[PDB]
Amino acid sequence: GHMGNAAAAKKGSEQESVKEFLAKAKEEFLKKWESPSQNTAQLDHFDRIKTLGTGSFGRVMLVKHKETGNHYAMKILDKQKVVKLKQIEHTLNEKRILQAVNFPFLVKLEFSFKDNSNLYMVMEYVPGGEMFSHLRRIGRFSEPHARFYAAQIVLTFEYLHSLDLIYRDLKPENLLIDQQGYIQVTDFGFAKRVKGRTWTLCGTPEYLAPEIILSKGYNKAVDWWALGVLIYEMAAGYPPFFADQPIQIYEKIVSGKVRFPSHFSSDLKDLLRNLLQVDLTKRFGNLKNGVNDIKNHKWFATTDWIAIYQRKVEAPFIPKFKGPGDTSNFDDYEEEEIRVSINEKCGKEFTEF
Amino acid sequence: AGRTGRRQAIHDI
Ligand SMILES: O=S(=O)(c1cccc2cnccc12)N1CCCNCC1
Repeated sequence: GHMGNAAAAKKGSEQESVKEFLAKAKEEFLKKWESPSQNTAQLDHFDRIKTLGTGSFGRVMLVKHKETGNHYAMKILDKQKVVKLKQIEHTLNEKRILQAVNFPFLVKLEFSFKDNSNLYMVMEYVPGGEMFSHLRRIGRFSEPHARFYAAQIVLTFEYLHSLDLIYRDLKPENLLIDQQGYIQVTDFGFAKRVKGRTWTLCGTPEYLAPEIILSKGYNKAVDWWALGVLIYEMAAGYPPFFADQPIQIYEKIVSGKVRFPSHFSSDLKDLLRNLLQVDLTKRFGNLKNGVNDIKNHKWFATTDWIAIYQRKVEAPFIPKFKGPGDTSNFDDYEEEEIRVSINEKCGKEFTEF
Repeated sequence: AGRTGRRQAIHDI
């Protein structure tokens, strides 16, 4: 076979230990999922510094906690915009999931609260910037560099999917680089606890699996498709289904045809053809062997999965950090003062937040 | 040709 006796037994034991880890992680998650935290701070506890990124419902700002002086990233959502965009359920998903998960590559939620106008989620500040910026600046990542990041996403999805959580918005814009060069996944706005199928048409066009575009009930395998898109974009510098307008992007995705740069290794192309697989009976991550089809693929042969989890692998890139609260690794955005009404808006819709 | 700037999520169709 491919593995000798020693290698086979080591791999088997490793895979059993994964099951043991995930069973304990589920027990811990369920305790927090059934008894969530709420109202752990208030707005006047923080000084607002600078906008770090924007979204449809608001922005994320660097804030400084007045009492402790610690810096945080505060996501601000305008309740009125959330209701109009039918994102009430999604925003409740985001907060509930973030408060209950625990993994080295998932951003940590520290506080959450609401006022008359807005919802607030206060997270650890990750100063190294978005992967997106670094990728666009350099052009592309070499295969070992891309593989280091991809391995962290594989482990993060193995964790999330074991908890019946689908992520649904993988892309470089949502992956921050920490002070050690490791990934922090942010933006749980589309994450959802799903036992089997779900039906919402949501995500980012370039990263959507064909079954989403085709209005099928879909499952966690959409995240494994998106991993294929991410790995391709990291290694090529552009995604595999690339067009100016969403309708044109969707047409390319459902055709299934993928072309690869001549510099892609054959191992990489083989992995990507198995992730970017339109037939769900053949897509890696959706088969009997589960995540192991990905983790044991030749492209990951040099990956020490435990060492990645333990953050003991030397990172390919360490962001420059000029001190606590430095924002040099983030782009600039138009600033807008946070307005808080004298009247409570959308109170009944956000009671559980 | 395609989109090189930051890409916003979509909530429907
Ligand atoms: O970088 S963020 O501002 C950001 C979000 C969440 C937590 C963060 C923690 N540290 C820095 C930046 C953070 N961000 C928001 C814009 C939409 N794309 C995701 C990135």
